[PDB]
Amino acid sequence: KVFGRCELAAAMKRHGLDNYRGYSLGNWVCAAKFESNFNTQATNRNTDGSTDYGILQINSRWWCNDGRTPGSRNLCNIPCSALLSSDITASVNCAKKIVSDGNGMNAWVAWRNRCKGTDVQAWIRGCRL
Ligand SMILES: [Cl-]
Ligand SMILES: [Cl-]
Ligand code: NA
Repeated sequence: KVFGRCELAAAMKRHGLDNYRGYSLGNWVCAAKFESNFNTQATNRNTDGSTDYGILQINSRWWCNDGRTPGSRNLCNIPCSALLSSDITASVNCAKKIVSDGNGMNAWVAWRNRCKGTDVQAWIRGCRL
């Protein structure tokens, strides 16, 4: 599923991401835009043989099991394919664990490089929340 900007903002707000660990909704929408272009089916292979999955590009070395990242952990306790669903519940629940692990949203390279320090509220402007 390819979300619209406001559709995703509303879905994320319902799942508890607005101000989760102090990150306003605009941060999460900005990260999803540049991580996956709002596409739940996005996958990208990393150099080290791990793969990033879904709308927030969650990495198989630490967070989900894809059966092909040797010596990886599965801290979110899910198969990585669950992160590609049109239902973002699995992605959001895993993201809450990642952002709580000490490094905040710096875990997402695109957030660090393209959202951090910008006017992220622009990403929810005009939406009905
Ligand atoms: Cl915001
Ligand atoms: Cl933080
Ligand atoms: Na894994």
